[PDB]
Amino acid sequence: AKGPLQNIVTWDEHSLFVHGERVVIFSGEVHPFRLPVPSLYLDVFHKIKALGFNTVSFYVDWALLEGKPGRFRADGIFSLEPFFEAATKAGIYLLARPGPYINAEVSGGGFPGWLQRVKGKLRTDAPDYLHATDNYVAHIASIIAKAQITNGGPVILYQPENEYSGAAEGVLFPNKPYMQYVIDQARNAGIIVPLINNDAFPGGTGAPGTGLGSVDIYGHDGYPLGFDCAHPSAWPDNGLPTTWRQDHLNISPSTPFSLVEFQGGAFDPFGGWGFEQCSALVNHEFERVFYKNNMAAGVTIFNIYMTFGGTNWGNLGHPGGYTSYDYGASIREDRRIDREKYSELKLQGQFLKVSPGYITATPENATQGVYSDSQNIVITPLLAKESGDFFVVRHANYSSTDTASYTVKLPTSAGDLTIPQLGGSLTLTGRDSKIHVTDYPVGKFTLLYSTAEIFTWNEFAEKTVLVLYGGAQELHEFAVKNPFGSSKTAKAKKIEGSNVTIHTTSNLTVVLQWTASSARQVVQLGSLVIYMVDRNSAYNYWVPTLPGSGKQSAYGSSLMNPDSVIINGGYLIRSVAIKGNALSVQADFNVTTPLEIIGIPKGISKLAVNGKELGYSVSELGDWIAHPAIEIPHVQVPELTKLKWYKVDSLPEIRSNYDDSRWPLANLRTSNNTYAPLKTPVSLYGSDYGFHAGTLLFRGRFTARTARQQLFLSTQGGSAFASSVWLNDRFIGSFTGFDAASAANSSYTLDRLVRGRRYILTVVVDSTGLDENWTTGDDSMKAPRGILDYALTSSSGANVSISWKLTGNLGGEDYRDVFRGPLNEGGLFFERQGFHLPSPPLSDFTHGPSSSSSSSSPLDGIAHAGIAFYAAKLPLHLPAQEYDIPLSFVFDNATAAAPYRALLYVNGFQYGKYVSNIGPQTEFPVPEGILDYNGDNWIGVALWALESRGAKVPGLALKSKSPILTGRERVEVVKGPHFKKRHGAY
Ligand SMILES: *[C@@H]1O[C@H](CO)[C@@H](O[C@@H]2O[C@H](CO)[C@@H](O[C@@H]3O[C@H](CO[C@H]4O[C@H](CO[C@H]5O[C@H](CO)[C@@H](O)[C@H](O)[C@@H]5O[C@H]5O[C@H](CO)[C@@H](O)[C@H](O)[C@@H]5O)[C@@H](O)[C@H](O[C@H]5O[C@H](CO)[C@@H](O)[C@H](O)[C@@H]5O)[C@@H]4O)[C@@H](O)[C@H](O[C@H]4O[C@H](CO)[C@@H](O)[C@H](O)[C@@H]4O[C@H]4O[C@H](CO)[C@@H](O)[C@H](O)[C@@H]4O[C@H]4O[C@H](CO)[C@@H](O)[C@H](O[C@H]5O[C@H](CO)[C@@H](O)[C@H](O[C@H]6O[C@H](CO)[C@@H](O)[C@H](O)[C@H]6O)[C@H]5O)[C@@H]4O)[C@@H]3O)[C@H](O)[C@H]2NC(C)=O)[C@H](O)[C@H]1NC(C)=O
Ligand SMILES: *[C@@H]1O[C@H](CO)[C@@H](O[C@@H]2O[C@H](CO)[C@@H](O[C@@H]3O[C@H](CO[C@H]4O[C@H](CO)[C@@H](O)[C@H](O[C@H]5O[C@H](CO)[C@@H](O)[C@H](O)[C@@H]5O[C@H]5O[C@H](CO)[C@@H](O)[C@H](O)[C@@H]5O)[C@@H]4O)[C@@H](O)[C@H](O[C@H]4O[C@H](CO)[C@@H](O)[C@H](O)[C@@H]4O)[C@@H]3O)[C@H](O)[C@H]2NC(C)=O)[C@H](O)[C@H]1NC(C)=O
Ligand SMILES: *[C@@H]1O[C@H](CO)[C@@H](O[C@@H]2O[C@H](CO)[C@@H](O)[C@H](O)[C@H]2NC(C)=O)[C@H](O)[C@H]1NC(C)=O
Ligand SMILES: *[C@@H]1O[C@H](CO)[C@@H](O)[C@H](O)[C@H]1NC(C)=O
Ligand SMILES: *[C@@H]1O[C@H](CO)[C@@H](O)[C@H](O)[C@H]1NC(C)=O
Repeated sequence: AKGPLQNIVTWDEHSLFVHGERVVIFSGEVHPFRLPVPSLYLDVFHKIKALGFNTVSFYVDWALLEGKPGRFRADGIFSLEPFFEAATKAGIYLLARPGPYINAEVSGGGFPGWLQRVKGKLRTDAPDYLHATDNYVAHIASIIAKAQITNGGPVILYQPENEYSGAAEGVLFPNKPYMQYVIDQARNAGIIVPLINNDAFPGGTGAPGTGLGSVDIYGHDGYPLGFDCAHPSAWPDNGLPTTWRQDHLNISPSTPFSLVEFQGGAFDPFGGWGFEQCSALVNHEFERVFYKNNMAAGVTIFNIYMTFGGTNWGNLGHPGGYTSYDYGASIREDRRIDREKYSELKLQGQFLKVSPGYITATPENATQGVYSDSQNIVITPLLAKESGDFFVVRHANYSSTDTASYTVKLPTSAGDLTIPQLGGSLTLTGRDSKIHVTDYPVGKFTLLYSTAEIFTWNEFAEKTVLVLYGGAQELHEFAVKNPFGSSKTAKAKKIEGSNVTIHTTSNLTVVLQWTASSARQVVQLGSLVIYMVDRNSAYNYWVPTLPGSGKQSAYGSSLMNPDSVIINGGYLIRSVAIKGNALSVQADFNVTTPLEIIGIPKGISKLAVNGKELGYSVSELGDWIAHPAIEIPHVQVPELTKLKWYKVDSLPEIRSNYDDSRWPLANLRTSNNTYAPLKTPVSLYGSDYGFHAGTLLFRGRFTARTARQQLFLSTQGGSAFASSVWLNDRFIGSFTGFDAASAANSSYTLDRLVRGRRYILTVVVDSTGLDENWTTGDDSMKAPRGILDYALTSSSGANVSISWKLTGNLGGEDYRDVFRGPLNEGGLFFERQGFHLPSPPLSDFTHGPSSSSSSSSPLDGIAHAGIAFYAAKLPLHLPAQEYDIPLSFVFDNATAAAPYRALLYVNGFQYGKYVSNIGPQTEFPVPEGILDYNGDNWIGVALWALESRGAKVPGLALKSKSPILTGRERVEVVKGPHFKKRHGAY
């Protein structure tokens, strides 16, 4: 760490500077590879920009971009260019986090499965590991380098590595040569923006001052609330972080206090609680108490992990999670922004971006009974000589759901005051926290104090507007230094409301008291207009920024205090633009509402909403009240059970005529897997043969020595895997799986054999992904998939040899679907043939009447253990131009039903792994873009019946959410290749 390499993005003890402007970086985490629809990145960026955020943080997943060693590929849905372009179009900057290790609840933590064949320890300077990363970093860091702000792009910060924060016993840590090699790779590829790290906790690793391997800005992470979604109302003792200001001063006082990942939800395992329960844990209450507690410590680079989670499509996830990555985040997996936590987060983002005095105020120790007589609240001051103070108030027991009555005694430029000055008590209701301010600048005006929270303010050409809010029934008071200019006759004017009271002192400080309610109060003081609302009304206000000019026009006039228009109403305001005398608004509506526009730019006299001009009413304050057309239609979608379903056997391997001459031989007598030394005479680890994704199959030949033999089989597929075994066409048994099992020891009897005859065992082993590698020196990502051990013995105890063949996805690292990437397909027969792709060869399938013995529907299923694949055309004709209509596939989980596993495919993309006996996911959202809302789709369901009774899907339906009338940019269908007969398939 030796200072900035450029002068566009710089820093000091208090903040980043971008183009010379101090800024609070308020960022949301988005992972481009979890939303493979390029034209929807702008939708999510619009939703994050509207929170008041200025930045997005993103991972890149190496395993998707270098599935074949030596062949980096970031094209099509894997290109970052549409992601960068959308950031520029939205006016969002980016923190790039390309790893190589990212963790991220993705398969291998980002490491491609061929790292199982690297002997050295991962995330160390073992040269076989280091040099295995070089091609990926050279390519991805040069892509990121071109997108830097120094080249006119959105990238302002780069993170090397990920939570490099401790190691296994005996392993060098921190390994400074390792850390510096990782930095050098990025610098050598042209990264010149500052480097920021993300220590898992405040351990000091890589901080400035630590020499070799140090980054520019020390960052760390925090997930205090934890992940016990089992008990969403429980906030445990000592869960609130109380040491981070002092830890920051101890570790890196020269750089901004940075939380590079702060909890925005929780992951959820197989057999978990579901993301709705996680969103109830990490809810709006969590945000206002815990996020304001980070403001109490002066955070000025603050990223919320996750803000939009997306989906672990195409097997990209790790075994510790399932298909959904909704995360309980403020933006749902289907991109809806109806959770209350979204609107609460917007209040916080909009506050910070108009409050530059927050940056240079000094956070001090938390206090009790100092800034209030009350001991039942804790107050943390951020103090400044003249630029304004901030006071973060919480219950002393941070978990408390009680209501507290209090007053405060705060320092001001007019001396210390007990507030309310006009009588009465403030209220702090359960799991709330507030920021009170003193000497807060509002343009030319100054708030001597305010107990109500600030949503936004701006100086418009004819008035200054300030929007303040409280929770309902809270009494609040604020005071404005003489707002009347040289006038010694001017007075306050009540415009709306009958609750606000106003008292003016001899020096013309105006003191206003009001009790928040659903009825807005509005008072005009000179050219200052204050709108006083309750919190639930403030949730519906928006502050879109007015564009500048040129390529960077969407970044507006500045990052802090930008030129803006204030809009009351709407489910989303995406943007505003001026053209001539017209203000054009892009907006989404999920319910009817008026729109009230506050702060009309000079010279503008026309209004348009989503391209349609409309009139408006003008208020005495010059606000516009408009009533755009909002029709929310009934939507009908096709019944999946009435589609024309086609079926194909996807376990032809067990039929006596099956030829496996094309299958890879499992004949490697040694392995480079140093984490799981071989127990078997040949490797039966998928990754040793190039198979890293999805289900594996093994075929073991033996000659019977006795009529009865005993088979021991140890399989490993990752948490919640399963495995099934046949002897020729005879079902032997399944390990049916559970949340806590990543491997299984099974024992089976192979009876009634003909001595001297050859038999073939077919063993199917699912994989739920490769494990993460969070502890350096513990090569846990190298945990293999397949058969760990076996023993076949005759009835006299003799050992019986087995010779093996195996497969995963056809081609292995020479994977067949370059468009959908290296992990989308597993090894099941239908996948290997490409039968999951659009327009499959229906002559290879069967069709027959549902509920008949010739049924080809997944609703009728199969009457024996085995695996079938079902395909159907799903035409959709929905009004996607005008409406955002989220669609999802829902499986009915019938309590008494034989266990099965299913895979969901939509136009060739795998969009769901359903595990009927483990759960918890039953609803599988699929985005527009992957689905064609005005054309033919192909839907696929694989059904793996684990028990000899067989299985069926009890119910399968397409579900829609309420249509949202939308002003988004149009969604283009992703052009995934259709089926084509594969040469060399088996
Ligand atoms: C449809 O519908 C249906 C109905 O009808 C449904 O179903 C269902 O389902 C469910 C769910 O899935 C289920 O339940 C489940 O179950 C399961 C199973 O059970 C069974 O088994 C068991 C076990 O066993 C074993 O073990 C033992 C001892 O060990 C023994 O004894 C035995 O033998 C066995 O053993 C074997 O195995 C093993 C394994 O492999 C081994 O080890 C050994 O050696 C051998 O091998 C048992 O126990 C049980 O039992 C019991 O029960 C029974 C009944 O069944 C009975 O009979 C008995 O007696 C007794 O009683 C059985 O058997 C299980 O597992 C589970 O459990 C859970 O849960 C509960 C509650 O609920 C509890 O209690 C427990 O404890 C557990 O827990 C857990 O989980 C939860 C949830 O999630 C939580 O909350 C908690 O906390 C815990 O957790 C943990 O674990 C897990 C696993 O388990 C995981 O996952 C986790 O983790 C994760 O997470 C966390 C958060 O929280 C985090 O933190 C972590 O992380 C980490 O990591 C990362 C990365 O990776 C990093 O980064 C970071 O940093 C950190 O953080 C993660 O990982 C934790 O760990 C349950 O129970 C049931 O069953 C069913 N039912 C029927 C009727 O079926 C379905 O689901 C539906 N579907 C849909 C689609 O929806
Ligand atoms: C169209 O899109 C809009 C978004 O633009 C969607 O609107 C959102 O819809 C969601 C879902 O319904 C709403 O969230 C849920 O809100 C309910 C209702 O509570 C909220 O509103 C009432 C007013 O109607 C407030 O009084 C509530 O605030 C009190 O309670 C909360 C605790 O629930 C507390 O934190 C507050 O401080 C406040 O407490 C004060 O009053 C209470 C009650 O008297 C008093 O006891 C206390 O002492 C204080 O005085 C709150 O703002 C809420 O019940 C739901 O929560 C429960 O579920 C979630 C899990 O989902 C848990 O996290 C939570 O802990 C509860 O168990 C939700 O929060 C959301 O507010 C709403 N947003 C807006 C902008 O309207 C529409 O749904 C979309 N429509 C369609 C058709 O698509
Ligand atoms: C801090 O406040 C919380 C919330 O009021 C308290 O947690 C309650 O604790 C009681 C007694 O253990 C439980 O029966 C309730 O279920 C809890 N409620 C919640 C929502 O979790 C807590 O005890 C207080 N802790 C301190 C240290 O006094
Ligand atoms: C095992 O590692 C050696 C280097 O010692 C390398 O030559 C070989 O290619 C590796 N095997 C596999 C199949 O990757
Ligand atoms: C399987 O048994 C072996 C002993 O041969 C043991 O080492 C291993 O832990 C067992 N695995 C599981 C999942 O029980």
